[PDB]
Amino acid sequence: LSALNPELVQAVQHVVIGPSSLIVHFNEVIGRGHFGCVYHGTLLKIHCAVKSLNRGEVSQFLTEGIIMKDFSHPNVLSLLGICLRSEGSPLVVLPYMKHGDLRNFIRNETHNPTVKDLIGFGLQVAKGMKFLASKKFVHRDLAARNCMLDEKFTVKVADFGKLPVKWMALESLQTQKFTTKSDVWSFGVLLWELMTRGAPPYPDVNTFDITVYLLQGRRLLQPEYCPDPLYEVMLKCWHPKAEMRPSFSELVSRISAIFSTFIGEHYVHVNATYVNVK
Ligand SMILES: CCOc1ccn(-c2ccc(F)cc2)c(=O)c1C(=O)Nc1ccc(Oc2ccnc(N)c2Cl)c(F)c1
Repeated sequence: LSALNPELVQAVQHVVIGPSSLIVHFNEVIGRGHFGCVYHGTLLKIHCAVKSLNRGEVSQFLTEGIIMKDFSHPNVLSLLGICLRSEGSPLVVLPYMKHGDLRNFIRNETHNPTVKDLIGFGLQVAKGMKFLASKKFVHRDLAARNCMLDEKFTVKVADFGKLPVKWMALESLQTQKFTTKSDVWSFGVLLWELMTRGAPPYPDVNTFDITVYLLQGRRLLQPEYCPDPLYEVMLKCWHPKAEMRPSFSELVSRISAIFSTFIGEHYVHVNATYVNVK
C-alpha cells in the first residue's frame, strides 16, 4: 500500500521476494490457526513454509518480519523473505522444517527419545535464547510449541503467533511486563515439557488463577525422567526474584555439563497420568 510507512516499506525492500519467484501451494496446508495460516511453497527450487494473514495489522505483520532479518543463529528460525502479493495479504517465507514443532515431535509415540536427546533439545533452545538475549530481544512466548525441528534435528526457536499464563513468570502475570528474566522462567517450563515428553503444564490448574496457585508456594513437579541436577536448574529459572534467575549463558553452561554426562542409554516413556491430557 506504500501508504503504510516509508521507513518500513524500504526495510521490507531488502528482503522482498518477487511474487513470480515463489509458488504457494495453497492446496497443501501446514499450519492454519487463529489469525494467519501456513502453507507449503517453492522458492527459486527450495522447499519452504509460507505464512499468511487471514485478516494496522498488516504493519505489525511486516514489522515482526523485519526483526527476524537479523536473527542469524543455528538455533533461531530464519527468514527467507517477505513476499508482497498484489492480490492478498503479504506473506512471510520461512525455511521448511521437516519435523514440525518440538512439542508434537516429542509427543509422538513412534519416537524414541532418550534423556540425552531431550536434554540436547533444551540445550539448543538455551543457545538460541542466549543469542536472542544478546540482541536485547525478549521472546514473550517461549514454549515447545513455538520451537521448530529440522531434518538434522536442529531446534529453531520461533513464534507461530489470550496470554500463555502457564509459561509466564510471576511478575509478568502480575504486571504484564516482559523481560529476558521472564523468558528464563518460560525456559524452565519448556525444560519440563521436554522431560515429560510434551505434557501440559499444571493439568489441574485453571488459567484464570495460576498466580494464586503459584503464590501458595508451588512449582511443577519433577518429571519422572528428569535428572535431579536438571530439576535444580528448572527451580532456578523459577526463582521468585527475577534477578536471581540464571542468565541464558549460565543455562547453556550448566545444561551442557548435565548433557555431557549421558550416553544415550536412558529412554524416556510417557507418564500414564499425563496421557491424552489436554
Ligand atoms: C510475521 C512474523 O512471523 C514471525 C516473526 C518472528 N518470528 C520469530 C520470533 C522469535 C524468534 F526467536 C525467531 C523468530 C517467527 O518465528 C515468525 C513466524 O512466522 N514463525 C513461523 C514459525 C513456524 C511456521 O511454520 C513452519 C515453518 C517452517 N516449517 C514448518 N514445517 C512449519 Cl509448520 C511458520 F509458518 C512461521
